[PDB]
Amino acid sequence: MTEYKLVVVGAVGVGKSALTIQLIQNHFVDEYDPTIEDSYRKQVVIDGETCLLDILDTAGQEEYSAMRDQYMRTGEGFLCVFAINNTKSFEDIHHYREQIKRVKDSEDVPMVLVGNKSDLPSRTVDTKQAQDLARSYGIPFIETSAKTRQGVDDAFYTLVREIRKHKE
Amino acid sequence: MYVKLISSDGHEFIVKREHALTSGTIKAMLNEVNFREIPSHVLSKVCMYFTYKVRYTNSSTEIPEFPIAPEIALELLMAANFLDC
Amino acid sequence: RPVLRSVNSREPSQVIFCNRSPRVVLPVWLNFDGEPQPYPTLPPGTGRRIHSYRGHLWLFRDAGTHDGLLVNQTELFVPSLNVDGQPIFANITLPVYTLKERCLQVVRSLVKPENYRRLDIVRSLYEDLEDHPNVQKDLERLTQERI
Amino acid sequence: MDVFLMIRRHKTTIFTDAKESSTVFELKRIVEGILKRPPDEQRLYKDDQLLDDGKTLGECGFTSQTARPQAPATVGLAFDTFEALCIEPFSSPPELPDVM
Ligand SMILES: Nc1nc2c(ncn2[C@@H]2O[C@H](COP(=O)(O)OP(=O)(O)O)[C@@H](O)[C@H]2O)c(=O)[nH]1
Ligand SMILES: [Mg+2]
Repeated sequence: MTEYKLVVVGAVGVGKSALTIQLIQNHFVDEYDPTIEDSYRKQVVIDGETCLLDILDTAGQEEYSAMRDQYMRTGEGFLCVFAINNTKSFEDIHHYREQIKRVKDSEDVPMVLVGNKSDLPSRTVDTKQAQDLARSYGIPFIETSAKTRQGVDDAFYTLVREIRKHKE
Repeated sequence: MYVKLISSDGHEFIVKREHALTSGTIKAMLNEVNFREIPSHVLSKVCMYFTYKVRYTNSSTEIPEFPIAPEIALELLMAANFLDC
Repeated sequence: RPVLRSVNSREPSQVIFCNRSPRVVLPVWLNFDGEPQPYPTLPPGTGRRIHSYRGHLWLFRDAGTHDGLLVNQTELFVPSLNVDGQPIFANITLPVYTLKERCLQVVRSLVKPENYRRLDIVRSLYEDLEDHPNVQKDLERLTQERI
Repeated sequence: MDVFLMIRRHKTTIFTDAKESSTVFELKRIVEGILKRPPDEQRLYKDDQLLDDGKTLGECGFTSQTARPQAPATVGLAFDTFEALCIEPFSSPPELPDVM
């Protein structure tokens, strides 16, 4: 069975952990330890194909060492995720993207932009600019929210789709 | 000012002295110098390289590649090593 | 400690890597300890908008052979300060190789190392054949030339 | 615009440059200074074509694209009466060795 190794990146407090758990344990987690980084495996079906997802939920302080570089280098696809309530996350998306391109040694790395917390009424960045930036990157944008869980599976499965397109 | 460069097969190549001075070994041999180990098809390439070097040294824009045919590669290499250029 | 190192400036600088060479260009960034770090390659004739930081040291080589290349008619490249948000341009070009080095390049592309010494040339050229371009050796040379 | 040429006669080859605007007569003067023959006793050729010492080099077909330093375009030279344009050829490289 074909495996897909997914890596979720973003600033601390964007919702990476809660979103990741929402993909697997099917429950929104209101508060998760900011320091806990772990991987999770889940057997799923995408377009009929029985895929195995391996999701690394990144967390912790910056580490631009050889070891962290190689750890992230094993990622086949990346979820650059931001929160619509935090401007800094949408600004940081670019830095995370450049780091991915460095460790993957390519300008074309499978990834999907995510606008999380689409249940919060406050909007610092609307759904419109994110699609513009993704267009500048050449990736899809999904406005999923882990709290309401709308579009989370769409995001992960779209990353698997982008990976499949890159492998073909 | 010009210098004559005679090849092993008797070909006379007249180049500007400033350009032939690119070769350290030629600059050491100093207005007519004979080479008994370098054929005409090699000395012609060496002279072309002299003009190429003088034209593009300290140029501000892009530089074209110096073309070297595989069949001449070895002989040109030996000539370059001996001429110190 | 090494003289040829990048500065931990943490100030963004947008740079344009322009490959105006026939070769496949490997960008090499000198980290804060001076060690060369290869970056993604540029196909010939390609321009790419990269993001670096002020005071960072860059050099450019042939991706396949590590042959030396020039950037803005010099060996090393350091981004300046971006005036009004415009990008700095890094023009990567060929240098005027010595005829000996150019011939050594082409012979290296034809013969395999296993057969290098089976060529009817002076023995002095055999070691020169196996002495492939080295980023570290050029860094040593450049450092002493600054001194 | 500079054009880089090797003007040849018999076993002699003169490497020099000129302007694309430079006329055939000025090049004949250049060869007078080197081979000691005035633009009277000499006739320049592009391929088998005789060049009229009044037209510019670029007007004869000598462009920067076709007359580079690393690949100069050839201009034949012939000297009572003139001689048949004779350019003795260069040597030939050997058969390419097995290892290449
Ligand atoms: N309203 C809302 N809150 C969210 C959403 N996703 C995450 N959060 C909250 O944001 C906080 C930080 O998210 P967290 O999972 O710890 O992200 P991480 O630490 O970067 O991996 C958590 O307490 C979540 O309750 C969402 O879609 N909507
Ligand atoms: Mg976390």
